[PDB]
Amino acid sequence: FHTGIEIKVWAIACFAPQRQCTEVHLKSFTEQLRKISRDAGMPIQGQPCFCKYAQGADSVEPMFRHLKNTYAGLQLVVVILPGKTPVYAEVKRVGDTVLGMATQCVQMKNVQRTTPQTLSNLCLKINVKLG
Amino acid sequence: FHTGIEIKVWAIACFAPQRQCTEVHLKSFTEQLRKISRDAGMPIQGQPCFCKYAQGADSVEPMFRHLKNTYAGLQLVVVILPGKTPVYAEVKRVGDTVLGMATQCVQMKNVQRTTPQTLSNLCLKINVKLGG
Amino acid sequence: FHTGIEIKVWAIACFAPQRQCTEVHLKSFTEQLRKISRDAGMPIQGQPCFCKYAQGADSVEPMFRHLKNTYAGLQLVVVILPGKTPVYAEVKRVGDTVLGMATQCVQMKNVQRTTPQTLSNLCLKINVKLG
Ligand SMILES: O=c1ccn([C@@H]2O[C@H](COP(=O)(O)O)[C@@H](O)[C@H]2O)c(=O)[nH]1
Ligand SMILES: O=c1ccn([C@@H]2O[C@H](COP(=O)(O)O)[C@@H](O)[C@H]2O)c(=O)[nH]1
Ligand SMILES: O=c1ccn([C@@H]2O[C@H](COP(=O)(O)O)[C@@H](O)[C@H]2O)c(=O)[nH]1
Repeated sequence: FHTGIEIKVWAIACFAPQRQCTEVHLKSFTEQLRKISRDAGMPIQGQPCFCKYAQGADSVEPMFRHLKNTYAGLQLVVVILPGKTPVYAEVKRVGDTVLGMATQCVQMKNVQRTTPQTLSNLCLKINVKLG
Repeated sequence: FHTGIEIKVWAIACFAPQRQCTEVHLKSFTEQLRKISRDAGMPIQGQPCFCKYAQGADSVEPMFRHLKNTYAGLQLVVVILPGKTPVYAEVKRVGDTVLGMATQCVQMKNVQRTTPQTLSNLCLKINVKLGG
Repeated sequence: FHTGIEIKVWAIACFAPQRQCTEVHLKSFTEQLRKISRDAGMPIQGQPCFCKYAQGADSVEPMFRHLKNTYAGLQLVVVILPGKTPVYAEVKRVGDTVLGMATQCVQMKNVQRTTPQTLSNLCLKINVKLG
């Protein structure tokens, strides 16, 4: 576990349908993630700079290019996925290989229904990536 | 207060549920405890040899017997408790009077959110128990 | 894979229609699951303490509160679903975020006709949840 991470600039890209994963689900998930990440000493600080819905792997690269060009110092994009989807492989291709932007994927189900254990799982994955 | 302590073999036993004291809490607490104990000349070294959840006073003795048999040279078990619990008296009965195993209890609120002052409080207790 | 799990108190809630997933299908599935779980060293011990049909997402919260209020030490509710259904999200809403009750869902088609591979699939998922 890496100490000293501070996530100041971060975004949400929700590829799950808004009807399943609504804005108030995203906001409640955000506040719970902020609380546990701060308590664990890897604070995800502030609201996300960007939080939008998209659909389809074909929307990943245009969205991620916009994010990279628009938010200097963006440190992480949290990517919400509707279960098993080609969006995952495209997010990793665009983020890790095309553009060089850290992404952390999370299942829609764990945003719809947050629990401490799944938030913890997510923080540990983010810690590996950013530490 | 004793200088020159080195805690090389140590375990974590968490008797609060994972939903209350999650894996990221345990790992962050471990790393913060390693850092301050090293700076204060009583380093708790490395990763714990064992870090598991259990529930209820009845689980204490089998777990501690397992620990004593499995990890030779075990110097300390850090025991995470939710607060007041019968598990505390049983930890001390088994560790202090049955198996001769050092234990240090800590409340989950100070694992969920560490601070320098509460980690210092805990290191002072550990130093009393193990110094010398 | 976790060793040392023993499932002593568990329930079945069947949201699939009885005319598709009958009592003999449920008993067969139960007994086959018990045998393979023992093979694998995660014995599901005893018959379920409760095995009933349920109709609709509206039945989830009343039934799960009834289970919590009636069976001390309940470890798992195995939930049989008729394919894709809103019942799934409600089961997880109640179990994971209201009452703190472990649930394992299974598709009705794999209760109507079990195979060792689908029983194994289910055992692995239970093992992760309870481990
Ligand atoms: O199709 C997929 C593939 C992975 N995932 C999730 O992505 C997560 C891994 O994301 P990561 O590689 O950014 O760490 C993991 O929790 C998977 O469950 C999906 O939701 N859908
Ligand atoms: O039932 C109890 C008793 C003590 N404790 C805590 O145990 C700590 C002392 O542990 P110790 O005896 O191992 O030094 C102290 O911080 C108490 O707050 C509990 O959490 N529960
Ligand atoms: O609407 C749904 C959603 C999931 N399921 C099944 O639920 C299972 C997942 O259950 P779990 O989340 O309890 O592990 C998986 O086998 C899915 O196919 C349904 O049968 N219907």
